[PDB]
Amino acid sequence: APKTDMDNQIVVSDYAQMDRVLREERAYILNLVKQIKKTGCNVLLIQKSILRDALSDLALHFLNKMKIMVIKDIEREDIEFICKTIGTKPVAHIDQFTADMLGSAELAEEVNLN
Amino acid sequence: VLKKLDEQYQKYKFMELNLAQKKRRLKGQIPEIKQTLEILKYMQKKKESTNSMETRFLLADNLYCKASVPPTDKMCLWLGANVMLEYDIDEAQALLEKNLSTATKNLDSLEEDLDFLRDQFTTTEVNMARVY
Amino acid sequence: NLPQLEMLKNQLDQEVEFLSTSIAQLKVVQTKYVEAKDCLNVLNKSNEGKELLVPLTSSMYVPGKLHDVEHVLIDVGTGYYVEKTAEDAKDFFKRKIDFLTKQMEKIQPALQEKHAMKQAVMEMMSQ
Amino acid sequence: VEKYQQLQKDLSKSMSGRQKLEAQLTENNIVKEELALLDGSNVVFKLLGPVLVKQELGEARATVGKRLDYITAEIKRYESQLRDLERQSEQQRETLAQLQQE
Amino acid sequence: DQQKINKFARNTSRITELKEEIEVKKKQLQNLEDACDDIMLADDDCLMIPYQIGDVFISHSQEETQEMLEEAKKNLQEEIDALESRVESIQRVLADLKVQLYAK
Amino acid sequence: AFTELQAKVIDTQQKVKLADIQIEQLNRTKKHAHLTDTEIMTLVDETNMYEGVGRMFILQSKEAIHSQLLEKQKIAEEKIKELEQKKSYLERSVKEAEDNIREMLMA
Amino acid sequence: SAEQVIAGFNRLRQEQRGLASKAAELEMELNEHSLVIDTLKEVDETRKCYRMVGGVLVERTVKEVLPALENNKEQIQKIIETLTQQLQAKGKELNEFREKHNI
Repeated sequence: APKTDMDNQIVVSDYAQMDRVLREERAYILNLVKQIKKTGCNVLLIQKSILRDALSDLALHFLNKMKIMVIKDIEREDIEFICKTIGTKPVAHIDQFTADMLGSAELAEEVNLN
Repeated sequence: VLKKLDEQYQKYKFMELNLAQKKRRLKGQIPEIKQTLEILKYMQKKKESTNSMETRFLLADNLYCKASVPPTDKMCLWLGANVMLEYDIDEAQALLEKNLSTATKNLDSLEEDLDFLRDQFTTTEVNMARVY
Repeated sequence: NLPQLEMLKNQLDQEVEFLSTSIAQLKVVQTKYVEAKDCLNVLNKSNEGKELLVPLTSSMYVPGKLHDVEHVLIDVGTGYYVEKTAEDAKDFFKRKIDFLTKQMEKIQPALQEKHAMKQAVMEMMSQ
Repeated sequence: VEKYQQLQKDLSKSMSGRQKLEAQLTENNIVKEELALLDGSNVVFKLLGPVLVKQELGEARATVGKRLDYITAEIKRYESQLRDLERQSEQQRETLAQLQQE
Repeated sequence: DQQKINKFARNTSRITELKEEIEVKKKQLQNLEDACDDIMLADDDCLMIPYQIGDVFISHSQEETQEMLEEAKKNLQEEIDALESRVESIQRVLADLKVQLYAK
Repeated sequence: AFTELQAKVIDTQQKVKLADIQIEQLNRTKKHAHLTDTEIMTLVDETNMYEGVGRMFILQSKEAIHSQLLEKQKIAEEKIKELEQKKSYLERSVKEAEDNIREMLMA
Repeated sequence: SAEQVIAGFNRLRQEQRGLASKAAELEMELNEHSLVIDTLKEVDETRKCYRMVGGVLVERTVKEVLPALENNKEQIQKIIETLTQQLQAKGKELNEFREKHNI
């Protein structure tokens, strides 16, 4: 969830408010993560935690565990070559995040080999 | 005469204090018994054994202990009033579904009568402080 | 002279009972760390595979056979849950039995000055 | 005028809401020792909100640290709510009670 | 005396009587889903996520816990907009009693 | 003087009445312990008899109850002695210290 | 002198406070028993019946629990009115012994 002083949207200055803060901070970690597999994804291109504000691992772990292929912190110029050459269309946003603007990789593999 | 109002004053004092208790007793009971329906229904696998799932024993106020729930197929239900009965899978559902309807109905009539009751109490309460 | 020492005797008798109030409930919660410690014995001692009744919720109990006597709770956090060894819990129960017992003997001496000062207020009045 | 007492209420009301969670403040450090008094011998969970949630010992003191963040701050709230609400009460004694005499 | 005030005090009492109940409906649904707050961040569905039902639990993935909780939330949110119908109803009849008291 | 009187009388008062609820409960427990065994054994047969010191109630043998009520009624029989003695003797020092309170006050 | 003046109020402030909440405490058990005779007796009783206190649970016959339940509710209905009669008598001498202090 978008950053101010932290990676998540959680900044706790009160518990009476924290119960009240509990309510709406539960989504972003769930939704966009699930939205990845709601549209469905076998892969995920993600720019770097420096290139993108914060990447919740607690969200990305469940996002990984949804058995999408996450490349977290991936370089943009490969993404560029991914976008144009193999046709993974730009998603900068949820308005732009669909199953279609996703490239379809006849195979995608994390390779420790070679 | 002072004799007319104090009869209302003392009786409306006893009944307004009594009915609001059962009005509140019928108040808290409506969600509670219903939640126990659903808790039971979560636990019930109908035409099967209820509560075959995980459990943590409640030993006393400060303590839990992990265990496995599944019993012979019955559910003990807390009545109050120094009485509890055994209840089976449906016999738990039989009493429990039933008390949801009863506790729901008896409030508003007890409330609406209490509404005019304290309308009788406070109205009488005004004239008594006049004389004495 | 007399009424001024009357109402102050009246007020200090609340200080009597308020500390008498703060000690009394403190013994209950003491004993429910006992009662939790108490139930942990009967549980641990009995057996595995025999029926129980532990409260399901209001209006119901949930029965079942006992297993895992050693996995326990010591109430902590906000209601945060922990497991300990069954002997770890008894001590923490007893530790929480040991704690509340001292505030009792902390309250009673402060409960005493509320009597004597009250009586000292009465003493000038009566005498 | 009630502007004494509503404030005296606002005084007296949050006086306890402050001091209420010192118990769960203590309990959040108690579990941390219970997390220390275990090496993982007995798995720790969390109840705030109904369901049971498995928690790593690191996640545990992260949770009870959250649960310490679910406590410490609501204790810190009141001390200012003590003063004005007796004072502005006394200041409403210096206004509304002054409003009465004139 | 007057016959209005004791009836005039009836709607006022049922205002906050009914109005406050939405809070505990929120706070539960608020706190009921804290059970969801805790589960996806730490402890995902690689393990089991039990949904507490009374004294016993139903163990299942990250998902079914956020489901069986949602229905405990879902049933609770319906009475919110069902009660606010009667909550907002009781205040205006009070104002309707505020009209005819000034004459008597 | 009334300065020292309030401390002496309350201390010994809470010493004696301790041993009282200490002794009298043991007898009443024992006396009430006779009831539950007669309550279960009145049934011709029962498949469920639960024992607990709290909101947990576990299935256990009816034979284990009488022996659990054996030493219990034996220990409750043992403790009463000094619990009468700590009541009987410590009853003295509270009233003896409470005597000069009102009578010197009434005078 | 002023001794019973300070005692009488203090006596009647303590016990009437103590007997203030004892009147309706049974009346909720009255409500609880009037509830159970309405809720429990409405469902069938063929079932093994329990008398429960905090510590221990007793196994009982379906018949044997009946003399315990309603006699309590009647024991409830009986002594709620008499203790309340004793409260109003305290309130008179309490106010009697309060005014001498607040004079």
